[PDB]
Amino acid sequence: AIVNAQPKCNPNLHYWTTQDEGAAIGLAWIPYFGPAAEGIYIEGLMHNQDGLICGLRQLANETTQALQLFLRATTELRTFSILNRKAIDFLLQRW
Amino acid sequence: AIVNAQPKCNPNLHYWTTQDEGAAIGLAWIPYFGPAAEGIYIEGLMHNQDGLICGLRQLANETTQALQLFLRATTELRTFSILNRKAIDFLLQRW
Amino acid sequence: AIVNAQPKCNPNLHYWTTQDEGAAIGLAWIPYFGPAAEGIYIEGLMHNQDGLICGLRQLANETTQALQLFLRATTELRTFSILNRKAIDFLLQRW
Amino acid sequence: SIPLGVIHNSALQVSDVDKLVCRDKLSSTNQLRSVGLNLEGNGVATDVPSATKRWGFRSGVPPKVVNYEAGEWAENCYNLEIKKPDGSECLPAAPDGIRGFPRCRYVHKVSGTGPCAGDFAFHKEGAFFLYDRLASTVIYRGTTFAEGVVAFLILPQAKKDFFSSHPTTIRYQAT
Amino acid sequence: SIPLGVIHNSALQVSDVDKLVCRDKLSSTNQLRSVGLNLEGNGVATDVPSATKRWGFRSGVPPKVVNYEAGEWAENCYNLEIKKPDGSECLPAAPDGIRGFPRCRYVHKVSGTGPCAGDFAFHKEGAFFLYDRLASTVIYRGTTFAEGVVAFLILPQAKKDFFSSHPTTIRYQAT
Amino acid sequence: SIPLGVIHNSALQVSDVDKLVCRDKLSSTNQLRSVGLNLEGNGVATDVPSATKRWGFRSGVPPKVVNYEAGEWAENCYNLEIKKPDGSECLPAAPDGIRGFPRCRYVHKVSGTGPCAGDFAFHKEGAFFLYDRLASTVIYRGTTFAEGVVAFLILPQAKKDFFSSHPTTIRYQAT
Ligand SMILES: *[C@@H]1O[C@H](CO)[C@@H](O[C@@H]2O[C@H](CO)[C@@H](O[C@@H]3O[C@H](CO)[C@@H](O)[C@H](O)[C@@H]3O)[C@H](O)[C@H]2NC(C)=O)[C@H](O)[C@H]1NC(C)=O
Ligand SMILES: *[C@@H]1O[C@H](CO)[C@@H](O[C@@H]2O[C@H](CO)[C@@H](O[C@@H]3O[C@H](CO)[C@@H](O)[C@H](O)[C@@H]3O)[C@H](O)[C@H]2NC(C)=O)[C@H](O)[C@H]1NC(C)=O
Ligand SMILES: *[C@@H]1O[C@H](CO)[C@@H](O[C@@H]2O[C@H](CO)[C@@H](O[C@@H]3O[C@H](CO)[C@@H](O)[C@H](O)[C@@H]3O)[C@H](O)[C@H]2NC(C)=O)[C@H](O)[C@H]1NC(C)=O
Repeated sequence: AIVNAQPKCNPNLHYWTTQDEGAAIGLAWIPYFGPAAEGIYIEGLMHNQDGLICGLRQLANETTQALQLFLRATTELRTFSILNRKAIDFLLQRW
Repeated sequence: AIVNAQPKCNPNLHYWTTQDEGAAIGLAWIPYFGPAAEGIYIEGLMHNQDGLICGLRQLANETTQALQLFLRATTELRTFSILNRKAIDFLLQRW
Repeated sequence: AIVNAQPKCNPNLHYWTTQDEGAAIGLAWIPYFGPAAEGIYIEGLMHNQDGLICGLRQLANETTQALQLFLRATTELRTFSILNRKAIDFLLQRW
Repeated sequence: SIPLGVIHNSALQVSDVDKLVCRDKLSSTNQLRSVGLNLEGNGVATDVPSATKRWGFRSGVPPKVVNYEAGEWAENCYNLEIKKPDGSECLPAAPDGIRGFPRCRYVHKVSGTGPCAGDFAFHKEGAFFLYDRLASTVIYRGTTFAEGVVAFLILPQAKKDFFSSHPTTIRYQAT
Repeated sequence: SIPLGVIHNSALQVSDVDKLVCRDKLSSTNQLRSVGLNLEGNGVATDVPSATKRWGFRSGVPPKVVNYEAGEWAENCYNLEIKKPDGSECLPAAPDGIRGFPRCRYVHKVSGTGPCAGDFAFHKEGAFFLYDRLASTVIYRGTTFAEGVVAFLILPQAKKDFFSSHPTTIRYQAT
Repeated sequence: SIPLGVIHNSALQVSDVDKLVCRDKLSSTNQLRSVGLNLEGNGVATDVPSATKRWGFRSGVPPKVVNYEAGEWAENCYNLEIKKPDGSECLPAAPDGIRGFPRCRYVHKVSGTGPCAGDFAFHKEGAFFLYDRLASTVIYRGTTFAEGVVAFLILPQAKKDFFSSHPTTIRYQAT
């Protein structure tokens, strides 16, 4: 479906997502004892999966146009609801 | 259903609004090139359709009471989620 | 399911909450005439209903761990959407 | 218990979300809209002396703000820069994100030394103060506002959007 | 992963949204409620010398806040004004919206020249600090708070809401 | 009109919710994810003399921010402290919540005078500036950032999430 048009496309992807449901040890969940802001991330490598990573990069290059026109309209200084609205629109359309 | 009870109701309505999908003409979607805050609006006229405009004005007058009490309760300074809540409350009632 | 483990458990619960439904007396809904921030609450008592109150106190003690880790991940300074997310997750599971 | 309006065949009727039949189908989240209507269209007097008498000062109530997506042209809009006799500014400074009403044919700017007697200025009849797209219960210094009210609607599903049909200033003293 | 409680036949059970049978029928968004309960009910000591040992200073962890809608009466409540020896205020100033705990039978006002050696004050057992209807993980200057925790519930559907049934201070030095 | 990417059998395709048939069904809100990708993977030059030519100044456009949950490692990141010739700061101070990009293998500090001619610094090619887990359209002072774009996805349902699979600076003069 999606075809890469960029001059070069890096096939690897190192990520640093955060985790919301980690199995914290006894006292690590207390903020007074937990890790600093620089230690709440988890890291991994999606080795050599070119077929997906190349497509994922191209989709981002095409999503900028729609996303920025959307941000131009909203009054919110910080937006967090894009995914929730799409969840609601998924349910409503199943009518 | 709704009947106006206010003097000198205005029939016309010169609206303005922000188009969510945008124009997307060439490079105009990039904020460095896009229009200023005063130029993002579109406007028209719902000419002489007083049968609907008169109803809208009365509904707003009645909706004020419920809205004010709702804002009194919520502790958030700026409210954006009234419509989303009504979308969820619509789905939850359907089986 | 829940069983109290705390050294003591107070069976009564004098609660306060803010009502948003209904209509106020006369002009009381206008902010200029309405009560100050200290007078918008309503109060009651769940008299001697130990079998339920003891459960709430224990559930809150256990819910803290999951909630704290959730707040660590989120980058929003003030969170208001936990309940709405759970409403969406309820629907998506049985759509 | 915020009322929600439903439009079918260009007629308007009130409906709780519970009362909706399957006929008033709601299919997508872009059908829901909020509209802010100026109350100049309801026949109110709009000169400065009459408008000033409908704003009052109070203390002990925190401000609130709500969002509205569509609005109306205003024939008159106001801008306030009142001060206490000692030179202190009465009204709060505008928080980030509140700019001013986008469309006004005329803008009245009122500046004076009338004594305010509270923390914030409210509306004595319960109406909101309308800024660019944020409705507020309080007046902010130096920002144009239009008196109005807010309404919520479920718009009809159509190939053309509902909001697509047929597409000066003066200074006066105060005391 | 946040547990959610369900009430039926005046009994309480824990059931994530995954396990909800149709019997525990959620029908409207009014049923979902968040309740904040105080630690005083669980038997914790609350004299000032014992309370201050339960809060500590740290740096490198951003503060966070969460909303809670219903609460409980507090027999003991605390207000803090701590200064490091040079005279600088140690605790942060309250942001807009944070406000004192609504109901408090007795309020302990604590002030003194603490050796506070961190950026923020945290709870050493994981409990939140309850402000008005906002639960915070950090202490703020001059605003009353009560130690507590937050719970989430699915209330029963009824003609009368669940939360409608049966409708001084001391100054002490520190260091 | 924000596209969603749907993954099935390790293949990616564009599918808005309008045509999200049951064959690619959602089941829980934790499947939806937002990923922020860096431009350096698409072949853009990253040397400072070439990077600064893709940032420019403009006035009259409000800044905006959007949240993003997943990210990528950056081989090059930038930090800016530009000044007007009179000594004033050229860029806004970072608002609370912006903490800088968490993973940069190398960081460029650029600090020098420049004829700033606008309120804010934007991106000439529409890209975002990635701060921590917030994507912004404007450059803030003293905070590291990486140029990138945001994508939205519907992840596959599995016992092991899509993520968790297979688990230094120079200073440059300016003028
Ligand atoms: C998405 O990717 C495309 C490429 O696949 C990016 O297009 C690039 O856009 C820039 C800015 O318009 C182009 O620069 C211009 O190029 C010509 C030739 O040098 C010249 O007339 C101008 O001076 C200007 O530099 C660039 O050529 C173009 N790249 C390609 C390969 O055509 C696009 O910017 C990406 N979008 C986002 C949001 O990152
Ligand atoms: C919604 O519309 C109604 C009218 O349908 C507005 O009612 C107006 O309410 C004000 C007081 O809030 C009335 O003022 C009073 O009028 C009489 C004049 O003789 C006098 O007794 C008092 O001195 C006082 O000024 C006003 O008359 C009344 N308007 C009408 C046409 O009856 C109501 O304010 C609107 N609500 C909102 C939120 O805008
Ligand atoms: C939920 O309730 C439990 C049970 O009451 C609370 O457990 C309490 O946790 C604290 C902090 O770890 C324990 O303190 C420790 O106690 C001993 C001396 O008894 C000592 O080794 C340490 O210096 C420390 O002070 C406390 O004993 C424990 N209480 C009980 C009755 O076991 C827990 O804190 C509650 N959770 C929340 C979030 O409030």
